[PDB]
Amino acid sequence: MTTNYIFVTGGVVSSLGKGIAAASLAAILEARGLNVTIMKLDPYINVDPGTMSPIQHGEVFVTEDGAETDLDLGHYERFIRTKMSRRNNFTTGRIYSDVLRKERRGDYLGATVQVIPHITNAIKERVLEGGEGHDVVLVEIGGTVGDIESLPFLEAIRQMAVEIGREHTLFMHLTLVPYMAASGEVKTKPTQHSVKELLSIGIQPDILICRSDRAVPANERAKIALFCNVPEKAVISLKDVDSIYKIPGLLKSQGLDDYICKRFSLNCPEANLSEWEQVIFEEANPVSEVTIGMVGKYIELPDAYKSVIEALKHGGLKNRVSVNIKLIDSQDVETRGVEILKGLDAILVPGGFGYRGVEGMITTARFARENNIPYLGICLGMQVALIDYARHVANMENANSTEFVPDCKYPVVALITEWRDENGNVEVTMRLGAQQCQLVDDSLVRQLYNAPTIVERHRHRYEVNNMLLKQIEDAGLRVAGRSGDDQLVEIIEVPNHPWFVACQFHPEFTSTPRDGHPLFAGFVKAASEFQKRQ
Amino acid sequence: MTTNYIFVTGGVVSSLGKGIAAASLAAILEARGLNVTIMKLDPYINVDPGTMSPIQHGEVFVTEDGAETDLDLGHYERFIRTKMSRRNNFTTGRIYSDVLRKERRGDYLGATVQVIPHITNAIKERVLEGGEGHDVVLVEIGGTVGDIESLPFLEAIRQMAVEIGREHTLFMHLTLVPYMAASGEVKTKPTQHSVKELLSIGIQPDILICRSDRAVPANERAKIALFCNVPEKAVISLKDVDSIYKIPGLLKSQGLDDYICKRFSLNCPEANLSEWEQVIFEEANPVSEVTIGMVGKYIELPDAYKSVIEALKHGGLKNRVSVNIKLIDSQDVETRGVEILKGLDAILVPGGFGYRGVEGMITTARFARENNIPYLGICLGMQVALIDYARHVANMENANSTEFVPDCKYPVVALITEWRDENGNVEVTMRLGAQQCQLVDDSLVRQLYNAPTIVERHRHRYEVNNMLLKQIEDAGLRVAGRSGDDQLVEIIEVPNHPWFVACQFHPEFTSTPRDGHPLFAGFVKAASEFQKRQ
Amino acid sequence: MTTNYIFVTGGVVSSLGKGIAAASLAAILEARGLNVTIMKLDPYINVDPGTMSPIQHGEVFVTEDGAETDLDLGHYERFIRTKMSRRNNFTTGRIYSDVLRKERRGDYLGATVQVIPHITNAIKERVLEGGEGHDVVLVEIGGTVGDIESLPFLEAIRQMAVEIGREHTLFMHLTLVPYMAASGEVKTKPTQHSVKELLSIGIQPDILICRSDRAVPANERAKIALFCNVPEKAVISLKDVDSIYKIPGLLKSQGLDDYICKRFSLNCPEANLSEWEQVIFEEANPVSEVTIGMVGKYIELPDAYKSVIEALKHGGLKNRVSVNIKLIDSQDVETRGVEILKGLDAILVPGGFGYRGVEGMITTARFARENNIPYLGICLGMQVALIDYARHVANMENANSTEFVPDCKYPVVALITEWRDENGNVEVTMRLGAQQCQLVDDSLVRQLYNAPTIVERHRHRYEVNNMLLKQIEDAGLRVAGRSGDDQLVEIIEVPNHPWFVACQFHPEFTSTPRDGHPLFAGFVKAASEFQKRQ
Ligand SMILES: Nc1ccn([C@@H]2O[C@H](COP(=O)(O)OP(=O)(O)OP(=O)(O)O)[C@@H](O)[C@H]2O)c(=O)n1
Ligand SMILES: Nc1ccn([C@@H]2O[C@H](COP(=O)(O)OP(=O)(O)OP(=O)(O)O)[C@@H](O)[C@H]2O)c(=O)n1
Ligand SMILES: Nc1ccn([C@@H]2O[C@H](COP(=O)(O)OP(=O)(O)OP(=O)(O)O)[C@@H](O)[C@H]2O)c(=O)n1
Repeated sequence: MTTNYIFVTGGVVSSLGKGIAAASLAAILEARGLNVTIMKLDPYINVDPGTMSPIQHGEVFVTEDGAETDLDLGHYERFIRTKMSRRNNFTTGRIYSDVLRKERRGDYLGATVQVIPHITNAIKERVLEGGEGHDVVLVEIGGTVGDIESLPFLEAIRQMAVEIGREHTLFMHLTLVPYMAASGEVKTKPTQHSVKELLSIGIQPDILICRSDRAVPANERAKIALFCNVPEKAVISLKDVDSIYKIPGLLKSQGLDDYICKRFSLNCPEANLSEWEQVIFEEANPVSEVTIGMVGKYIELPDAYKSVIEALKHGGLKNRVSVNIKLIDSQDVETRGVEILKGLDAILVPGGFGYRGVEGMITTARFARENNIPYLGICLGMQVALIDYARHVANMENANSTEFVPDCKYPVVALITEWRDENGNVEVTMRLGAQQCQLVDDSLVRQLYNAPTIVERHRHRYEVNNMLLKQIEDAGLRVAGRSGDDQLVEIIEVPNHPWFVACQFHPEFTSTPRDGHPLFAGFVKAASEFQKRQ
Repeated sequence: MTTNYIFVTGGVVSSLGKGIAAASLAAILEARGLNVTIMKLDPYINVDPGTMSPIQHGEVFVTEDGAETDLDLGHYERFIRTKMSRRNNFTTGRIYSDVLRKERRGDYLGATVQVIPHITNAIKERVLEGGEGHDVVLVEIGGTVGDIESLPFLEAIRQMAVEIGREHTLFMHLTLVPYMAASGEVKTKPTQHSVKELLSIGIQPDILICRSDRAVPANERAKIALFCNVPEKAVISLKDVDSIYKIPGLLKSQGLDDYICKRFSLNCPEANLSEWEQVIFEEANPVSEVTIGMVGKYIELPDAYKSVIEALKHGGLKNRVSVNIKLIDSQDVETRGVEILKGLDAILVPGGFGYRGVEGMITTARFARENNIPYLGICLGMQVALIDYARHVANMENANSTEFVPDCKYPVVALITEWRDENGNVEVTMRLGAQQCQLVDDSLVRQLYNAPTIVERHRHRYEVNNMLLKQIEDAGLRVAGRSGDDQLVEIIEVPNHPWFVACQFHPEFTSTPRDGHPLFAGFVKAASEFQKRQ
Repeated sequence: MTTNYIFVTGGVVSSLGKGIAAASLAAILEARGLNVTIMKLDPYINVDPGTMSPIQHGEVFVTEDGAETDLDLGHYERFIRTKMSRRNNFTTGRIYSDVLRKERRGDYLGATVQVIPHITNAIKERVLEGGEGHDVVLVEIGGTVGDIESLPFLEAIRQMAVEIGREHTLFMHLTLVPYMAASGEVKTKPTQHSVKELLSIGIQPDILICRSDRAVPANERAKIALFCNVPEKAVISLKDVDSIYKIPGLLKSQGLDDYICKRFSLNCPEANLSEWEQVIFEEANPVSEVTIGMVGKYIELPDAYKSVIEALKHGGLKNRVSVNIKLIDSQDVETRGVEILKGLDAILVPGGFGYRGVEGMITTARFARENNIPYLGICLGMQVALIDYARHVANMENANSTEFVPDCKYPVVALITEWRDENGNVEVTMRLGAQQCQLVDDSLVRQLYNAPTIVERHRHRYEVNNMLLKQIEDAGLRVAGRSGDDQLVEIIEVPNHPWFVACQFHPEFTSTPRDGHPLFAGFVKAASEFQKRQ
């Protein structure tokens, strides 16, 4: 039980799919009974993605331990069963923060603190932390080799390879092998120049993963094998694919996992990818099609809703339904009205912060509730569902969240400390990561989850106001799930409706292609049943 | 006045179209009344392409002065009217041969001969020799920047830029800006890394020519401008095109020629590209279509017949005929028979050396003659036409070339020194470049060329045997052209045929898209007339 | 068994003593009973040093086979007993000449000839030719790593290391570790940057030879070991020394030969360096001192007479005489007179071509003969001795060489084809390498060499004119040695003189510190005897 490390780097361009490649390889190794994990080294200065805007860098992924991480850890958890934590993602900012803190504590004993060895040492320590207790650790190095931003990471993993040795370390380098119409051939020259940059900083690649818009032929792979001084079997073709679920099979068919198990002297049975083959089959053979509207305030970058989009796809797989995801700007509902929500088989309102576009989401929730269109609200999607029902059924004029209208008469959503009734009377911070939720008997979610308790992940400040809840309950709304000593509302259901569910937690973070998710499976099923009625 | 130099380099990949880009820019500058020339610096060790196989290198192009050169000089002569010579193309091989000859002789006076300064000095001397006496000299550096083979060339042109100054030198660097489906954007990172390699060898690019399979948008051009420290108008998009004739217009529309004229302080009128607009109009508006079979022994690389393929296209422009060029392996005629010559409106047998596939070409010549299918034979194409007629009409059994069957009874083709009749009685080396040919009255070619004398370019050793010619003439074959004191046969015609012409010279080398060529215009017209008769 | 290769490279500066280091290591390995050889790869374009001036390049060394080579092959033959040939030295010029000859001929079968693989293949072929049939082959790469001139050599030896493997190849890299008064320490940063340049071209050094003006301490060697990823015992201190004969001992004391034998799995006994210890003892314990004047025309670079200077030192070892070598410009004898030849215990006139300074050498030869000062003339030194005697004893007015005065009345020195007497009557090119010489009975050289025949090496065109010889013999000059069928004069002696010898051959090329040389031993002894008589 010596821990093995696969260092995953990228050359020529950034957008090679280093994360998907790492996750896909990890999936093959896990299917051989190996204990595998993945970690992402990000050369950005942000202490963590917590601050990074959804519009700029896509969704903030939440691990069970409540870490705010890169969306790549979503890819990792959708490919392997090993649970991600704070240890599986860190930035240059984190490393510099670590070292600056160690200096304050006096750990360096008045020594001059240097990129080598002190920054490189801090990097190695965090890689070992995240890696130890596993058979194989895949370490994705963000950036493009030759850029200055990743030089400390590359020096750190170079040192690790010398210490640990070539028996228990491999360098897997992704490269672009682009097609030129002029020559009717894919070109290895960019790979030649990228590998030279790698050699210049003291790294010899063991494995070349050749990215192209088509198969990289044996002739070109043999050319790369010779100039890199690696076996031809260590040069892998990874063409553009219509589904990332195919990549594990494509890598296995070229025997990449065999090469890795040989290099690390790992005796394990053949990879059983039957579950991945099933996912590919399901995706390729939908029985019917549905159009589901995702009404949010960050649609300008789809990666803002990465896990929600994948969760809707996984809902399709389990129902053998093709899901047409129509990304709708909630602000367009405010200006152009409810006419742009026509021709939808179901409506999803995802998570978000700030008031911009929220009134459009409240209108969207009302439209879905009144017209019996299947509805799933996530976090902000539950708030607007509660606000809708408060205003338009419970007759709480201008009911809102204190996040949006602090001095509103009916703050149906607010921080626990702000909880007040309509008369301003009172009783007597961000919730992050996994928490147990108690499901109410005879609720739809109790039926779908088939358990009295569930574990789902939070990323929110503002709660359902329990002081104004009973008046909304009396108006017909049903509490389907609660959590903690304060009995905070986790799930609500509108019962006089074919399928209307809204939750505080982020169910998209526990959805996988192989296992699906009870809420998303139920939601897409309801969408198909609605579509058949129309 | 002062001679200006544009050094044309390429990064990321070899196959950027550096020659086409240089030729297209030269076309714009010529259309502004400037005296422009182009030269090609090839990093190969071959003293010249004379030895290099067509299937390895593409066609050997022949200049008027009889130099054997890169096919790029064909691009140059098809875009500008400045005539190419030996001075417009040289290899590393030529430079080392020059320096070794100077050294072993004693020109260096017992000095140590070094890459710097002696190899770089030899390079600069040949660039000056080709350039001086022109307003603008475009110098294409073969290879990809970063490779070791072009480092001496790049050091040479770096020194020239220092000596001459930034007032009369520009660095124009072609780069690949490839599209990634993953990012949905073209990627500048390869340009970033390529420019870094240029800077490391002391070259700052003035102009970036951005190659891609689509337009490089203003936002990406703005990024390249900033990281290269060049004006935005010095960053040019050159997307993949269906027609190279459009490239002059594409570059002019982005003001590339304006920027160059400003940098070199050239006061000249706006480029009138009406001649190129006309070529584009002709090409886009064909009246009819033909299929012309090109039957040869080098079809595995189409660039083996680069100038012939372009000459057929030019023949189409002048007739408003779309030419579908079907490359047919002459060895397939030997094995599968004349079956594979079905559905052709005309047949062209191009040049070649060695006996492999020649019997297939003789069979092809016979097929075209007997079935009244328009035929054009070039060099070897004339040999197989003469052999066909000698064997199958003049009843000269197994008539051949001494190149193929040295001891044959009827050497109808042979070296002048080998000339013998069928009884072995006799009379009492490579022809290269332009030579006057005298056309015979009442010949098809005398009408087509509409002149008593023409100038065409040779690349051949083996002549028509004048000792056996009179017997072939008596059998009905006509001599249509002669040259020199030995009265060597240059053109033959089969009169009892709609269009049957074969020439010793290479007419494809004097064909241009603007001027066309009388022989190819006549050939494609005959192909159109045959197609209509069917 | 399997041939082992040690690739010897240099970084930071050129003048590291790569040749001396290679030769000194080879000496240790030979003293362990191994069959060892050395070869020099020069990045100069000169086909060979035959053209290169002595004042530019240093002496042209001549091997037994008559190859004109780098003076480093003199270092090699003075450290190991393995005889050098044409195979032990080649230039970039030779490689390009080889490849151009192969190309223009037709060995590459119409292929494109490229730096990689064709130039690198030609390099590897010549390394194999020189190396195969030896236990250990030391391959010295001329130039400084990072320079463009040696990139093909470094790529060639990189490929060899991959092909042969790390079991039978080592990279030994010389580096400068310079002392800074400011820091009071030697600096490893230049070694760091040099090794980075090696890594960028795909070479990992196995051994670091650290050059400095003092010992590189264990702490600095430990730093170099870590950043190069080599054992501490693979990092060697080679400080500046007063005697190159000490370097074998210095390297052995640090176990360099032990590390090499271990890496190559050579089981051989410990190096016995007693022969080198004896040379060091002799050198350190002289009994008397002499001043020997070397009067020539290339003294502006002492390396012009490298082997002659070493041969005089070896003459000192055998006699326990400390030799003070005073380099005197022969042109200063022409201007200032024989004043500048005062206080000399002996006079040596070495080889040379052209008339500049020759009259000064004739005056020098006369001075030594008339004043009974021991004289040794080598090649030109023999010519000026013959001319001196012809003019001033045999009364042949203005006697000269045809090289200097072609139409002179008494051409006592001339080409065999030019041989004429004073009346213009006649009888009815460069001699290179080892030739047998027959020594005459009762001659000084017959006693010194203690054999009737000797083998010495030539580099000359102009011979003693046998037509005018008998008259010079009658005047008292003695012929002491002859060669060949033409009975060419090899050695002359002035008998009425304590020690006056002059030879056509270059005896300095067969002198070694261990074996000495009979002629130089006799010369230095005569110098000592003259000094005592004063
Ligand atoms: N470090 C290197 C490696 C290769 N070459 C040169 O690269 C040329 C071949 O380049 P190219 O024609 O672009 O082909 P490939 O290297 O095969 O590249 P690609 O796969 O992109 O076609 C050869 O002449 C060789 O001398 C070089 O100069 N320096
Ligand atoms: N010499 C350089 C230049 C840039 N960067 C880094 O490159 C990153 C951006 O790279 P990428 O995301 O690939 O985008 P672009 O550079 O815009 O490249 P492309 O046009 O290919 O997307 C930045 O974080 C910057 O710190 C670097 O490390 N070293
Ligand atoms: N980028 C360069 C620059 C120079 N050279 C080579 O460097 C050699 C000269 O190096 P060297 O003898 O060390 O002399 P200098 O360069 O003058 O260095 P120094 O001042 O240290 O003596 C020349 O043959 C030249 O071809 C090279 O290969 N690449």
